Amino acid sequence: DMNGCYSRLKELVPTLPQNRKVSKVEILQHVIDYIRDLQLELNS
Amino acid sequence: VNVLLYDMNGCYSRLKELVPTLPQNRKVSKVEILQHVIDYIRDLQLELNS
Repeated sequence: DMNGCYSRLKELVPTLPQNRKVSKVEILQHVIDYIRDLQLELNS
Repeated sequence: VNVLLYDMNGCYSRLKELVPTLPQNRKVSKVEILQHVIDYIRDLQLELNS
């Protein structure tokens, strides 16, 4: 469900804390930035 | 070279474009988008190091 996915994203993304609140938009912003960071880590 | 900030609508749009398993045209729910995002992050993480 939605809140399980958001919690998992906080666990997986190392720029987000886990147990203090973060806006869901700022969560997804960090997710986008982290996905780009990992894609670049592999390929130019 | 993107450092753009997105709102909620923009975030879900950008995630559909970033995540290769998400169709940019299909009628996917927000929870479905996040489920694909989670599995994709995990795959990327597993490809980083050994």
